[PDB]
Amino acid sequence: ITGTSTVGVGRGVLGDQKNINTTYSTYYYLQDNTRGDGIFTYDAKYRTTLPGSLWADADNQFFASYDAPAVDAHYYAGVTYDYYKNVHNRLSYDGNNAAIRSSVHYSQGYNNAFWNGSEMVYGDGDGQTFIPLSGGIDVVAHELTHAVTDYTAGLIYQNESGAINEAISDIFGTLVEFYANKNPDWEIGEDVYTPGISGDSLRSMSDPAKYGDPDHYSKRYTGTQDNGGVHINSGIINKAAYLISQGGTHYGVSVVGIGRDKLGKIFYRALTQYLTPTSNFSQLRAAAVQSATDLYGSTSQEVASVKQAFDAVGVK
Ligand SMILES: [Ca+2]
Ligand SMILES: [Ca+2]
Ligand SMILES: [Ca+2]
Ligand SMILES: [Ca+2]
Ligand SMILES: [Zn+2]
Repeated sequence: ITGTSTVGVGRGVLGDQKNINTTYSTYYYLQDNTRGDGIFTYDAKYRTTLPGSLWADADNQFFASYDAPAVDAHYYAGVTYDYYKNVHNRLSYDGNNAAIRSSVHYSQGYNNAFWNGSEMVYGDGDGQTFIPLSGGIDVVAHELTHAVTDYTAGLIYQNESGAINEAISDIFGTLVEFYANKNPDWEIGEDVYTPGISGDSLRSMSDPAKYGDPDHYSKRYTGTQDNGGVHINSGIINKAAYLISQGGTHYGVSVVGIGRDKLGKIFYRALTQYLTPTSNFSQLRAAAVQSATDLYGSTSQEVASVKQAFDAVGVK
């Protein structure tokens, strides 16, 4: 909508107060003019027709419990935008400042969040398995990272390329959580998962096996469920990325950790320069090795650590 850029205030899903960039034209809309060609948040009104209505508010105050999911979707989209721009020199998901659109209040009791090819969509959860999913910065950044992948490598969402596509989103979702630096960790979705249970999440990158996911190639899922195990076999790549960053000895193989910033550089470069729609795990290892070589040199610690990390998870 055409109008002036304004600044509202509200509470997110977890009760935290924050400012949001809005736009004024009769009503105050969830439209942030300060990033690229805009970030726009819509209300799906418990339906599944998308996008819904651009979020409109009478007073620029967003403290109602109904407001909370939209506050977070909008705000964490902005944080994710800032991460790609400031860290990777990437302007929005297409690299050309595409508008970022999100809808909240999708369906009723919907325990999930996803990128539908054009926009973000967040359920409210059923209050037991999930609370509104946009309250998780790693969830927001995970799903926005699928948009980045769709415009770059184009990793097909099935089997190994699919598990890489998933891992890439867990990796950058986690790096975005560390960037924002509020209770960061190497698990996925903990802030919105199971309000009654402390310390759990959907997935762990540091120990995929915690939730039954493989942490080694010899444990790969080879069946047909979950598009050939895209959320299952990602554990193997997640563990490798965790090792590259933090270090550790995994099945007898020692890895020297090089830290989060370098992990982010190597994997962004693999994503955007080397990976293709059909890349398998072994091809990911070669892309990551070539990326680390471009960035730090062929004899570097960084290259040696990438090789050790993939050795540790059985990927040659
Ligand atoms: Ca209001
Ligand atoms: Ca966290
Ligand atoms: Ca997390
Ligand atoms: Ca929980
Ligand atoms: Zn995903």
